[PDB]
Amino acid sequence: VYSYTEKKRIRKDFGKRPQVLDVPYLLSIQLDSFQKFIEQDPEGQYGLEAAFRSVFPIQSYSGNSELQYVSYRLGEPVFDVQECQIRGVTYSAPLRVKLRLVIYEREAPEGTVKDIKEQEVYMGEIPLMTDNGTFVINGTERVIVSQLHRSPGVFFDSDKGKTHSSGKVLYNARIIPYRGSWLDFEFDPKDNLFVRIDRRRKLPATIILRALNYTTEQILDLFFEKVIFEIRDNKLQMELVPERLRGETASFDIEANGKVYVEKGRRITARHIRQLEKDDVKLIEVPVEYIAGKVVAKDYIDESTGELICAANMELSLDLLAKLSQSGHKRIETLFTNDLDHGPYISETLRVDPTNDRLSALVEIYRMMRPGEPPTREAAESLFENLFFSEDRYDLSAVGRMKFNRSLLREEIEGSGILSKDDIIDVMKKLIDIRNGKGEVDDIDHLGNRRIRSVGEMAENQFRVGLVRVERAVKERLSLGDLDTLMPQDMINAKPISAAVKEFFGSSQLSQFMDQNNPLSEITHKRRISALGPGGLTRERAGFEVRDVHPTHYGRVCPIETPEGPNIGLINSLSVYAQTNEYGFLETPYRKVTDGVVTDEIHYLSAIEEGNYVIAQANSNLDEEGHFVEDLVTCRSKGESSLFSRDQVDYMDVSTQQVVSVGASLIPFLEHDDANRALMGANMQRQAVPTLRADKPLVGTGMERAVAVDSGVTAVAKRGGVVQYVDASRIVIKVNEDEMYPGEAGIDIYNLTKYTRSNQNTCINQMPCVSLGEPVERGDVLADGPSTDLGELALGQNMRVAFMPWNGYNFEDSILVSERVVQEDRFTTIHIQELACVSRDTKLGPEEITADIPNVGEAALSKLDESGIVYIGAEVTGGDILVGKVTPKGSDVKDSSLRVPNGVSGTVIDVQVFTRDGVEKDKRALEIEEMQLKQAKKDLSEELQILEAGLFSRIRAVLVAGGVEAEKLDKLPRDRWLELGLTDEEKQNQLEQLAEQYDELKHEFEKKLEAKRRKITQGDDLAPGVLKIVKVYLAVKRRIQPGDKMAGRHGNKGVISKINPIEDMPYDENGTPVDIVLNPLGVPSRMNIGQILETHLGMAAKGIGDKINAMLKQQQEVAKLREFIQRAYDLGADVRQKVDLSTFSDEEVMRLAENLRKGMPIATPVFDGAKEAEIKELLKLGDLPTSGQIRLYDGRTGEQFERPVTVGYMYMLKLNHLVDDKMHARSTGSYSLVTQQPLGGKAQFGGQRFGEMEVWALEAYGAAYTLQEMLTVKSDDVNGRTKMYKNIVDGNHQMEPGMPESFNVLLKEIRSLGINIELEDE
Amino acid sequence: VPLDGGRFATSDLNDLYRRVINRNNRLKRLLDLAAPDIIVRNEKRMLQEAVDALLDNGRRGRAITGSNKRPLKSLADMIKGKQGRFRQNLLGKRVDYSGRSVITVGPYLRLHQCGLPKKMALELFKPFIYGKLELRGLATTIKAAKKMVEREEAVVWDILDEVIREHPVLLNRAPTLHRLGIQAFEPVLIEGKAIQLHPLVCAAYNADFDGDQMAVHVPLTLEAQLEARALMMSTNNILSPANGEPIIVPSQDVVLGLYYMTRDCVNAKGEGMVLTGPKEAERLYRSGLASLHARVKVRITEYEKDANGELVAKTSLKDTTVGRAILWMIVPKGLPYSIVNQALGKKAISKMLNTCYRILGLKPTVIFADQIMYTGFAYAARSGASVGIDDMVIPEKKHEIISEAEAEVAEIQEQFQSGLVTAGERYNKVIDIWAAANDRVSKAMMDNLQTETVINRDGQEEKQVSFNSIYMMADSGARGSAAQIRQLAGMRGLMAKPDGSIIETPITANFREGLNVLQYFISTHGARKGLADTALKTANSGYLTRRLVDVA
DNA sequence: TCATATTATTACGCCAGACAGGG
DNA sequence: CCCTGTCTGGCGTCCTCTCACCTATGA
RNA sequence: AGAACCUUACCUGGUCUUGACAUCCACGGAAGUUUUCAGAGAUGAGAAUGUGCCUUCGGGAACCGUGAGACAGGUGCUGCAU
Repeated sequence: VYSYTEKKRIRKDFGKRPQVLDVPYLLSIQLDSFQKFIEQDPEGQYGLEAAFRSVFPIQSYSGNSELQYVSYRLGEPVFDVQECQIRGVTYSAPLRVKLRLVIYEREAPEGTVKDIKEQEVYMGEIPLMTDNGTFVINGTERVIVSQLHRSPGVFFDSDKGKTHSSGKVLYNARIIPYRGSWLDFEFDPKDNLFVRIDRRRKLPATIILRALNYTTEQILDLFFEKVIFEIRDNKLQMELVPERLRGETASFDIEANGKVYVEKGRRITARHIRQLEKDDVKLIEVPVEYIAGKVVAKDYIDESTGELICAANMELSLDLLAKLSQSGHKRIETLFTNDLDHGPYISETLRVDPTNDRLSALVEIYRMMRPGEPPTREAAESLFENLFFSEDRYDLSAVGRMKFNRSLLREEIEGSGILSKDDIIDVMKKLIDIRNGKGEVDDIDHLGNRRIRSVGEMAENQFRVGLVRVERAVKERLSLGDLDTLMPQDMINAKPISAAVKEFFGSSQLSQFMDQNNPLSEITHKRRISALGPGGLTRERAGFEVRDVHPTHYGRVCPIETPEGPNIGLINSLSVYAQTNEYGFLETPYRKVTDGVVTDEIHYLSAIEEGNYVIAQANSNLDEEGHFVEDLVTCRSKGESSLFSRDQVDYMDVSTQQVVSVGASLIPFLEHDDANRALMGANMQRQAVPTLRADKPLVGTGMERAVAVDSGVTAVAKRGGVVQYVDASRIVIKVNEDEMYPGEAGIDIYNLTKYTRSNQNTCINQMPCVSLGEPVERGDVLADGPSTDLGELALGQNMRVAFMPWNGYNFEDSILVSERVVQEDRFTTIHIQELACVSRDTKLGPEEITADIPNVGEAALSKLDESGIVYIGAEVTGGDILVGKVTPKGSDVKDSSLRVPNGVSGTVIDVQVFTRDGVEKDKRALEIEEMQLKQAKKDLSEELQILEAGLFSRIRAVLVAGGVEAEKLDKLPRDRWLELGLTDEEKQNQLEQLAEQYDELKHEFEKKLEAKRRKITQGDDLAPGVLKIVKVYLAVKRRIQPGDKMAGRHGNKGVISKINPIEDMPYDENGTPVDIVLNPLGVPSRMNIGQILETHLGMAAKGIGDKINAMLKQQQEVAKLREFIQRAYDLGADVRQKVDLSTFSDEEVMRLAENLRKGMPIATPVFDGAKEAEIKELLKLGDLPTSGQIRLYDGRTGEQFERPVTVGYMYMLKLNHLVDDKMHARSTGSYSLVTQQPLGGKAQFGGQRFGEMEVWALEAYGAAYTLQEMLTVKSDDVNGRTKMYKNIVDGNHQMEPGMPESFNVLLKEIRSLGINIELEDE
Repeated sequence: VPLDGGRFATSDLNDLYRRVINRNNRLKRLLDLAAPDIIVRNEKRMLQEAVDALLDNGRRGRAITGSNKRPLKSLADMIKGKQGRFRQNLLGKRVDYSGRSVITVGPYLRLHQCGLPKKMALELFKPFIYGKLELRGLATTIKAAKKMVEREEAVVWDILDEVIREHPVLLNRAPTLHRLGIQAFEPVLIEGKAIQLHPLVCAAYNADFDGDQMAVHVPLTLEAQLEARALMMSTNNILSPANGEPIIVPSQDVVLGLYYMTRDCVNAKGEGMVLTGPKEAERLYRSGLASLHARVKVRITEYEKDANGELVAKTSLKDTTVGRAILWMIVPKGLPYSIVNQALGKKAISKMLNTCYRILGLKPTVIFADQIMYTGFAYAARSGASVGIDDMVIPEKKHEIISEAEAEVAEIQEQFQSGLVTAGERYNKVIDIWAAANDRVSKAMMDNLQTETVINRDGQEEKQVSFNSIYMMADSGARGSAAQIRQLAGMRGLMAKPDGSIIETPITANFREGLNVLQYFISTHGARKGLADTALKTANSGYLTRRLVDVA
C-alpha cells in the first residue's frame, strides 16, 4: 500500500537488506532540547523549574522575609513569526512568573508570617523556537549549534613523552566540575604528588589532605600498608606476608622453622612465595641492616621521660633503633615502599610539605588562592569549605557524578553534587594505582568521555546566570525593604535576565546565522556538533588528535562530512540514526542479538557501552531467519574490527546508512567514491542554489524524502482529507471525519510563502503540487518548497553528460556546456536583494524623501512617483534611483538617495515602509488604510458565510430526526431556517447545537472584525530612533555564463568554460546532442569512481524513461504500459520494493507513467546500493548498449569519435559561487581615513591587496619600476597619484614617485613613543 | 569617524590618551591640595600604569579593556604583529588599477596573451580611455568623457581596443609562492566575466579551474610596461628558477592526445603502406583511408645542424606510424626525428621541449609549445578517450589470492590458539602476508591492464600494450600512477589507524567492487589524517618561506 | 545631560632565554 | 661554582567573500 | 458660414433670488413615467406608479425637494495690464 503522493512517482528502490528501524525525525536534537527547556515538568528536572528551584525561596540574612515561588508561564507572542521577520523584532515570549512574598515577624523560623502578597510578575522575554528548529533573533533567522565538550568527572591523563626531556612519564588527574573550581593532581619527575587548583601555583598535594583534618598518621594509614617489627628475643623480628617479596633481591638470609628457605643473592620467585605460604612463614629474624633504611608509620614517645622518640614519616638508623628499643614500644610499624609496585610517593610528598597541622595547611592554601590580602582563620576556612563542599559554587552535575563514580569503579551512579573527603582521596588513590601499573589512562577523543551541550542546556545556564544576579538584587532590596509599601517589582527587575539571555542568543560563538540556501543545508546546519565555543578548544591552536576520527565515531558522528580548511574535524556533523543520551552522550541504535537469531528489537548504546559488547556489521548475509549464513562474521570488539564466530555476538548494526550523516548519505554510490571526494561532495552539496525548475534526481538514495519533509520547507498536511483549492492565496483542505474534531467543524488553510528572501539571497518559494479535489493523507506533502519536486529533494538538475576531452575547453576541471542548457533556463536561478534606505537626522535638520532630486536632471524622477520612492516592478539596473532621500543644507543640497548598486539589475518585487509616523504626501498612507480596512471585514464575513453555507447544509442534513419536511424547511432564506420540536427518544439537539455555532460565529466575527479595523487603523508598527525606514526588494535573475561553478555529488568541481551552440555538441547516432561534457582525466587521479556508476545508472533510468515516453506518446492502451512498468519494477535480484501494480485502478498506472516519462527514478542506497550486474541488466531492459558507452559523432566535423565514449545522466548542481558576484575592477575611487591606501572589498569599491609574497615575487624578477609604482603611485602617495592621473590623461606615462604616506604614518607612530626617528642628509 | 548611525566609533588610542590626561589632571590637583603621601603614591602609580598601558599595553599585568572584555590596542600594537604597519601597510599595500575574477580556460590563446573581460577592461583602463578620447577631439572636458564611458557608447570600444593592444597586464594567483606566480600577458578582450588563462601557464600558477580566482594589475608607467614585456612576460618564463626544468610542460589533456596519437597497433587501416611525406600522412588520416596509429614507412626530411650554425638536410625513410609523421609536421627544423619516434608520455614530451630549448633557442620553443598544445587538444578531442566501468579490469586471480591469504591467516591464528608463536611475531607475519598478497594482486591487475589487448594481424595472434582508457591515462603520465590505478582495480592495501600502527585486516575490496561499512571507516581514518596534515602543514610552509626571504 | 574612571577563568607546543638551587 | 629544573616570552599561511554587533551611570 | 420665435447680447412688461449652470453637507422623498385648471407664458395648485446595487440596521451611490451659507453667474469695464 502507498499514500497518494507516493503513488505519483514511486522510485525504483534497490537495496537487499530489509530496514528494521525507520529514520528518526532529523531535527530532534534542537526540538527535544528546547522542549526540555520550556516545559512545565514537575519533579524539577530538567528545565526552567530547575533554575527556579535552585534560586528560590530567597531569604535574606535574617531579614524576616522570604520570597518564594509558585509557578511560571509563557504568554502568547505578540508577533507571529512572519511579521516578526518582516518587522525586525525577536521572536520571543513573555515569561510570567508567579511570586509569593511572605514577610515574617521577629523570631519566626517556625512562626506564621505577618503578611503575604503575590503577583504574576514579568521577568525578561525568552526567544521561542520556530517549529523548524530556528530562532528569529533580530529579524534574521539564527541557529544554536550543539557543542561537544569534555564531560564533568575525573580524567586520568598521561602526557607521556614531551616533558622532562628524559622519557619519564607523568600522570595527572583532572576533576572537571560542571560549575565551579578545577582540581588537578599531578606527578613531577622527582616522583612527588602535587595539587593545583584552577591552573594556579603548584602545591604539594598532601596539604589538601592536611586541609581535610587528616593528621600524618591517618594519611599514612590510607596510602600505605604496615609491616610489623616485633621486639623479641633478638634482632627485632618481622612479620612477613610473602606477597611483599615479589620481584626483589634477597639481601639477607631467609630462614625459619630451623630451615634455610632462600639464601642471599637470588631474587625471590613466586615458587619461593608458594614455599613460604605452604611452610606458613610469617615471623623471621632480620639483620640490623634491614631496618636501617625503612620509614616509621606512626608516632612513638618515650614513656618515662615523656618526650618524642620519632615523628611519623621518619627514616630509621641504628641509633634511632637504640632510642626506640630501650624505651618500651615493642611494635614498630614501617611503610612498605615497594620499588616495583607500591611506591613511596605520598611519603616523599610529606617530606616536601612545609606544613604540619590543619591551620597552616589552610593558610598556605589561602595564600595560594587569593594572594596579598592576609590569611585569617575565618577567611581561609570559609574559602576552603566553599571551594568544593558547598552547593553554591561547586556542583558536579548528574553527568559528573556518574562519570566520577564510573571512573572509580563505584557501584552507585547517583549521589550528591559536591565532593567530599573520600572522593578526593579516591582520585589520589586511583592516580597512584595508575602510576604503580594497575588501571590505565583515559583518552579524550573517546565519545563516552565527551558530552553534548544543546540549546536547552546552554540557554538554561545563561538563565541561571541571570537568576543569580536577580537574587543578589532581591537580597539587596529586601534588607533595605520597608513593609508594607512595596510589591514584588520594586525588588525584582526584568533587566538582567533579558540582558543575559539576549547576550547569548545574539552574540555567542554558537548562536550563528543559518546557512539557508537549500533544504539540505538548513537540515544539516541544525544537526551540527561543534567542538568550539565557550569552554571548548579553539581553531588556531589544537591540534592533531582532536581533528582526527576515533573508533567511537561509528554511528554517532559522520566520518566524512566535516569542512575542509582551518577547522576540520571540529565542526563534525551528527549521524543519521544517532539520538542523544539522557546524560547528553551520543547513543546509536543496535539490534539486540540473543542467540543465532538476530532479533528485530533495537537497543541504544553509547561508546562506554559499545566497548564491552561485540557488535556486528550492517551487511552480513542472513537469510529468512536472522541466522548469520556464515559461521564467522566481521564485528568489532573494543574499537578493533576483527573476525568473530557465528554465535558470540550481542548486537548488530541497525541499517547500513547509520555511519554517515544526512549530507553525505544523499550521495549515491558513496561506497565507490574515495573518502576525500565524498567529503568535498557533501560540503559542496550543502552549497547549491535552488533552480527555477526543480528536477528529481534520477539516481538518488531514497533519503531525499525524509530530508525534504523533515526540514520544514514543504507544507506537509496536518490532517488528511480532500481539498477545496482556492490556492491563489492558500491551499484549503477539507478534513475527513475520523481525523476531525467534534466541535470546531474545521478545514485546514495552508499559507504558501511566495517569493521572498532567504538568508543567502536565494529565493524560497512554495508551489502547490496537488490539484483540486484530490485526496491527501496525514503526513503527506502539499506544497513543494525550494529545491523539492513532489516531496523529494531536487538540489540540482540531471543532464546528459559525455566523458571525453573536447578541444581543450574542459582542461583541468572545467566543464563544457551546450546551449540547450542555457536556452531552457534549467539553471536560471532567482536571487533577491533587500536594500534599506533611511533618512536619519544626523545634523543640520532631518533628511527628506522627495523626488525633487537636485543638480541631476530628468534622470532622477523616473522609476518613482510624484512624492518620491521607486514605483514597484520595473526593469531597474545599476545607477538607477529607488528612494529619493536627500536634505537641503547638508545651493548646498546633495544626493544620498539610495540607488541601485553597480552591476545589478532586477525587478522591485516588494516595498516595505513602517517609516517615521508621517510618510504620506497628502494621502497614499491613509489611501491604502481604507483598502485594508474594507479587506478585513470582507474575508471576515466571507469565512463566516463559507462556514454558514456548510452549516446551513449541515442543519438540513441533520434536519431529518426533528423535521425532514423538505417543503416545510425552505421558509426564511437569510433570516431563520429550523423551527421544529423533538422531545426525547434520540438526542437531536444538533439543531440547537449548530444554532449556537452560527450565533457565536456572527457574534465573534463582529469582535474579530472589531479588532481588525483597530489593528488596521494605525500609523505603522516598528521601534523608535530610526525615522525613514524604506526597504526595497530587488530580484535579479541570473542565468549561467562562462565562469560560474557547477558540481556533481561526488566532488567533481568545475568552472563552466565554454557555452557552446547546439550544433557543435557531440551527438550520438540517434541525433540528440549531449548536454554537458566533463573530463575523464579527473577520474583516475581523484578516485571518485562513483560518478561513473551514477552516469551509467542514470543513462539506464532515462532509457526506461524514453521507452515509457515512446509507449505513452505513440499511445498504447494501458495493458502494455502496466506490463512494462511491472518489468521495470521487478528487475533483478532480491529487493524490497517489488510493487503491487495491479491495484492501481487503471488510472494510477497512467498518472505514474505521466510522471515517469522524463526518466524512471532509481534509489541506490548508501552502502547497500545497486551492484554492477543490475546496472547492466537495467541497461538491457532499456534498449541501450550494455557497456554504458555509445559511439558519438562530432558536431564540428560530422565524423565519428574513435573508441566509444561514455554518455549518461549525472545530477549536476549549481553552487552559489556565481561569477558576477566575484568580478571586480578598480581604477580610482575612495580610500580609507587613517591610511592613504585604497579600501578593501567589493561592496566597498576597492582594489586588490598586493601582499607580501607578490612583493617578493617582483623582487625575484628585476621589476624595480613595476614595484615602485605598485607601492607608491598606485597605492599610497597622494601627490604621486594625482600627478600620475593627470600625466596619464595628458598622454605621458611617467611617475613622479615621492614618499608613501603610510611610512610617514609609521614615523609618527614610532615618534609618538619616546623614539626619535629621523631622515638624514640630502 | 562615526559609523552608519548617530554615534562615534572611537579608537582605542583615544581611550588611552584620555585616561592619561584624566589621571595627570588629578595628580596636578592633588599636588596643589597637598594630599598625604599614600594618596599621591597611588595617584602617581596609577599614572605610571596608565602611561605604561598607553605605550605597550599588556606587557604589564592583565591588559586594560573597554568593550567588552577584549583589551584595547595601543601604539606598540599599532607597530608590531601581523597587522601592524610593516606587514600590513608598508610591505603589502592595497592597489588601484587592479581587478579580480574567476578564471577559465580559453585554449585558443597563444602563450603570451590572456583573455580579459570587456567590463574589467573598461574599468581598469579608465584614464587611458580618457586620454585617448581627449586626443581625438570627440569631447572637451573630463566630465564629458566620464559620462561617455558611464553610458558606454558605441565609440569607446574602438578606443579600448586601441589602448589594450601592446599593453601587458600582470596576472597573479592569490597564493603566490615563487616568481612564476606573477606573469605578464597581453589582453585579448572577452565577451564574458571570467579571465581566460592559457592552459600551459596553469602548471606554473598551480591553478586548476575548480573555482580559482586571479588578480590583474596594470603597469601604469612606461618603464613598467617595458618590465612586463621584457622580464615578466609569459614567454620569458619557460624554465623554473629552482632548477633547469621547463615549467611550460604540457600538463594533462595534451599528453593524452599525444600518447594516443604517437602510438601503434599491430593491425589498422593502412598497415605497412608507404607514404611520400608527412603531408599525405595527414591527408590519409583525414580522408578516412588509414588510422592514426598504423605502422608505415614514410619519407621524412630531418634537418641536422651538424655544421657551425648551418642546417644540413637529410631525408630518409623511417619505419614509423601515421601519427608520428603528423606530429613531425609541427616539430621545428633542427630536432631529429627520433624525438617523436617513441610513444611520447609526459617525461618524453618534457625532454622534447627541453631539447628544443637547448638547441633552437627561445622563439621556436615558444611557437612549438603552442603547436604542441594545439595538436594535443585536437587529437585528444578526436580520440574520444572516455572512462567506463568496464575499463577497470578486475583480475581473475584476485579471489584465489585473497583465499590463499585467508588460509595463511587461518594457519597463523590456529598457531595462536595453541600458543606456539608470540603476539608481535603474529602481527608481523600477518602484515607480511598481506603485503605479499597486495603485491601479487597489483601484479595480476598490472599484467591484465598493460597487455590485455591481443589482436591478430594476418594470422595467429600477437600481443601488444593495451589501449585501455585508464591504462593510457596511467602510462601517459597525464593523471594517475601505479597506486591509484591499483586502488581502482586491485585491493587498496592495509590502511592505518591514527595510532600510527597498521591494521592487521586490510581493505580487500577496491572501488569497482563496493566497500562495505567498516572498510570505508578505516579509509576515512587514513584520509582525514591527510586532510588535517595539509591544512596544518601549509602554515609552516608559508612561515618557512617568510623566514627564508627575510634572511636573504 | 555631563563628567566618573575599571572587576567575578582554566583545555597549545615548541623553543630559546634568563634564574635560583645544589654537589 | 657548573649543571639544572623551572618559569617567562614569543613565534605559529597567504589572497578573497557573506552576515551580524557594538559602556553604564542619572540627580 | 444665414436676426420671424430661437439666435440675442437690446427695449417693454410679468416673474426668480445659493439661483438656469457646478461642488459641499443637513435632512424630506427612489429617480422618472403619465395626465388636470388658471396664466401671454414663466409658473402655481391636482390624480397614477416605483423602493435597484447593501446593512454588530447612527444608513448609503445615482435623481428630485427645502434652508443655511461657502459660492455660482456676468456677451459688465480696461485689447493703453495680458
